[PDB]
Amino acid sequence: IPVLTSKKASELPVSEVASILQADLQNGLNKCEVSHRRAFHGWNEFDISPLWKKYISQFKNPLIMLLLASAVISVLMHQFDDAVSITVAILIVVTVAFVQEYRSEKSLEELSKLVPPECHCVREGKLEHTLARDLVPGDTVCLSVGDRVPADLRLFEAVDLSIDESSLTGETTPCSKVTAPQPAASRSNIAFMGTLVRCGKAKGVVIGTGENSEFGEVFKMMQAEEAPKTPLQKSMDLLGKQLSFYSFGIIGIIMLVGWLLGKDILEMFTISVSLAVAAIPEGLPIVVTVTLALGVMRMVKKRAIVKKLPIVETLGCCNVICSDKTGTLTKNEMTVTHIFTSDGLHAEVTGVGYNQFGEVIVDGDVVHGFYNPAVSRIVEAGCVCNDAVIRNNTLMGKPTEGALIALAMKMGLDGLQQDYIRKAEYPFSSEQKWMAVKCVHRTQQDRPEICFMKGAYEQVIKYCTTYQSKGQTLTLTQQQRDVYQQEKARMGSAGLRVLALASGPELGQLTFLGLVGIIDPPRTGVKEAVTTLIASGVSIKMITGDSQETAVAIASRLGLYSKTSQSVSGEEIDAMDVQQLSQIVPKVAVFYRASPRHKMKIIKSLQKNGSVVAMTGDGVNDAVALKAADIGVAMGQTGTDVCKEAADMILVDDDFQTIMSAIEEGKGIYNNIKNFVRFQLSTSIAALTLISLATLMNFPNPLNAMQILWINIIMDGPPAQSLGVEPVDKDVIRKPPRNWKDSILTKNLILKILVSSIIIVCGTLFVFWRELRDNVITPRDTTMTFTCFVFFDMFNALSSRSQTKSVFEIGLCSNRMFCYAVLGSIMGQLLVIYFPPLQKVFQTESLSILDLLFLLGLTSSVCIVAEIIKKVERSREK
Amino acid sequence: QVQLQESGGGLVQAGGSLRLSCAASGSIFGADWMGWYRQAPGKEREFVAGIGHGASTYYADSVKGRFTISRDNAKNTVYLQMNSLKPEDTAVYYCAVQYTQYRSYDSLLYWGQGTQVTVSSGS
Ligand SMILES: Nc1ncnc2c1ncn2[C@@H]1O[C@H](COP(=O)(O)OP(=O)(O)CP(=O)(O)O)[C@@H](O)[C@H]1O
Ligand SMILES: [Ca+2]
Repeated sequence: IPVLTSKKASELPVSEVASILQADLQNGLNKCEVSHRRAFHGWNEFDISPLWKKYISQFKNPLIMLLLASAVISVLMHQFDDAVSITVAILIVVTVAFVQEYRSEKSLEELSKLVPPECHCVREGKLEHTLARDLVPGDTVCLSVGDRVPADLRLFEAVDLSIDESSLTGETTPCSKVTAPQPAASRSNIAFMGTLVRCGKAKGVVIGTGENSEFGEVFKMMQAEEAPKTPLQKSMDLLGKQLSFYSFGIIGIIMLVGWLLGKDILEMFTISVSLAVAAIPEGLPIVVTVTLALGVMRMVKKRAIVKKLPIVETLGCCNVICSDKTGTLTKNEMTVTHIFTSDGLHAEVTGVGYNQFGEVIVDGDVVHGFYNPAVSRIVEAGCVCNDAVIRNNTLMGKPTEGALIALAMKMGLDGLQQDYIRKAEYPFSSEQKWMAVKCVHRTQQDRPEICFMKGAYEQVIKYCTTYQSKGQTLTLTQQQRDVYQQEKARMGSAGLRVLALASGPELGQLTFLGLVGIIDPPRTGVKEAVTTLIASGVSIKMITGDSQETAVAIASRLGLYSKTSQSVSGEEIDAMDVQQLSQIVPKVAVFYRASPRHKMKIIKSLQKNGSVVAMTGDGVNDAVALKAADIGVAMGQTGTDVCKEAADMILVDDDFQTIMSAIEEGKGIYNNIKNFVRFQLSTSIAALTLISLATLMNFPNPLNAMQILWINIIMDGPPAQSLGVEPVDKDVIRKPPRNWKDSILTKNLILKILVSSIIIVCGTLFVFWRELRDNVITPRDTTMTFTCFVFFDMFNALSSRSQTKSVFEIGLCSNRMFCYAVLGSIMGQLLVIYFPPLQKVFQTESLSILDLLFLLGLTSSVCIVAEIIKKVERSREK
Repeated sequence: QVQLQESGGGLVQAGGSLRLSCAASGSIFGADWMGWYRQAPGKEREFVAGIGHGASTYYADSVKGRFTISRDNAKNTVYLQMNSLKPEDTAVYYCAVQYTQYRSYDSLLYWGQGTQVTVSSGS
């Protein structure tokens, strides 16, 4: 089949468009006709989308640039070993960050492949769920509500399609699609790929595949966009710049003191360059990137797709989770089970699912066809007034419409959908809360147009002037309204979604036939996750458009609505401006009868109170709320493609505890970054204080430049990036949600930093004095001082793994990367002491076993002090 | 409350004969509807076989003519016999019972834990 342009296919009529593609409009192409056009045209992907460029990309990090400048200066001053050491440090930190980023991106790609784009395609006469990639031209694709168009289609059936094209055209207003050919962007019959179906149903024939799509260049350029830097990454780059600049000032003070007081200028320059490389947090942006990437991988292994990286930082700060009852807190497997007619009879509908199986029983007697008139008109309105179909036991439209269709097929009144010809349709909006169609009968065209309306009880009864009683139409009376409201509240209190139905001539003069109770069971595992998130201090709220009784009963069953809890309507939200809404909104647990405008108002009011809202709603109309929230969560398995396109994060298995896990890794990210910050800052302050005291008090320098560069490799390389790998605990399950502000340098953290630095400096200077008592500066002195500082740093790294828990509690072997890095640093120090060329380049000398034992015992004191402070603080908090 | 326990599921070859039973703790007399439902990955829950109030037997379109369903109040267990089963219609099987209902609106829909049946291609 030759490829056809969309404009030509728009001018041309549908019949010939099917002919050129040899398309079967009803049965669809079988596998044989699919295979040939697949071989000719190819698969539907945009063909195929440099690793060395990504490796090079890391070097514009300003701290890495400062280290490169220091290495260049070392090269200029003929310092071979210094330049090699600095370059090795840069290469190892860059390699760590690059490997972590690559692994996270590959895992994210695998998870994205685990959720492929799909569509409803009829091929063998059976409507199946086929991937958008498998489409070949001429295939027949059925478009439902909240569907992303899989390929460029020519719609031969379109009753009330309304498709938004904001991503492609740039206009937010959806455009109606009509199946009539368009003679001579303006294609009102071609459904372009990449747009989303806001409303209505359709069936079309695909006219494009691969690069033949008319508007595929925007999606091509879309992949070439690069994700901007995360706000945490920006703030931690700023923090590293502050730390490097303060250390630069201190090092300049050291160098000026050395020059004015009198020392070797070249030696002071080498020490200054080595100290600048030391105290610059070259591993801080790298550890932030590693923590973010590792959190992405962990929540990928939790079956959650992270579309945007700055969400992982924000899930830790989340404190309120606002969800929808339909599709999020309930499995959305909707079913009509109770009918209350306008007369007063009660009908029980058995069976569950979007099928014809089950019967309507009235007073113990099965009712089919037109045995009971009022139930028959109820079922007829519920069948005709929809835009949903049930084909091959699969639903197309909204589940609440499919429940009515299944009820009609249960009663055998499905053929009444075809008997009525729709000429006027009032499109559903959640603000309206009702829908209506004006139809005429096929067999009796002489009969006047009759309008069917279904919706919320208040909106429907606002348009009803009459009602049915025993088969005759009477004027609607007030006690009839009272008993209808009482029965509606009675079904809603049992967890039934109540739909009111009216059939009559024109609008505003209809007959109220009664109500149907639609059972929507709650989603499994939501109650336990609500309990866990409440125990975590993360409040959970329900925002709905459904009635008070249904929302309250569902929330009571889940557990987010206690006996002493408040529920507020959308109209009360309208009556409350910013000041009252901001104070009432934490008290309310259930928001019912709220339009998406009211949902967005609730999100804005909760965000105004310093809260991080994580909206987990579904629905083709609830997407401005998902984009407006700080975090937008959707359901991968059972969710509209509109939400999954709008969501920031997608749950693959549709599990509410996964949001809790995302919050826990969000907290663990900041915990690990605090660990790195405290370790690096303590050892950097220790080294800076040692050199400052040596220059001020005229002692020989305890450390030389190559020793300071090895101390850099320890303090910013693998021994310190291992602390960003440190696993999450269970305390973050009970920990109060972190403030959205960074506040990285806690006063307690700074106090423990200064404590660790003070013990390290004092012990190292004590060893220096112990071997300097003889007044001869033998390089055994320098090697004892160097080993003392390195072992002090190793014990400081052991201490810095967890701020609160004791080292025995978390486990010495819990962090394998930390153990490997500690062993590597110990081996490197042993080589520096015991390998004669390394001894020559580091100006060291061999040591005795007893001297090493003394150094180990002395350096254990910083770990002992840290453990004592940890135990004291833990006992004080209890 | 009557509890439902499922049994009889297991590994079978294509074209063989299989048995299935959901037993009830109480007497199944007033139940106006009782059925079975396949749950399989990538698809929704589908009706298999059931009976209703007026002793009328309901079979799914893709299942009709192969599955035989019966009940007995003496052994209070609903039983299913499958013949000529194919590898492509295997899933996990759930038993559902609904009761008649008046002043409340709560659904008396009782489900079983489910028994998993796997069928592979013949070799
Ligand atoms: N197809 C349909 N035809 C008529 N009324 C419908 C309808 N689908 C939903 N409604 C009614 O519209 C009202 C408002 O629904 P809305 O779209 O605002 O949220 P919702 O109730 O559909 C899902 P949720 O409550 O989880 O937000 C409800 O009372 C519902 O019964
Ligand atoms: Ca450094």
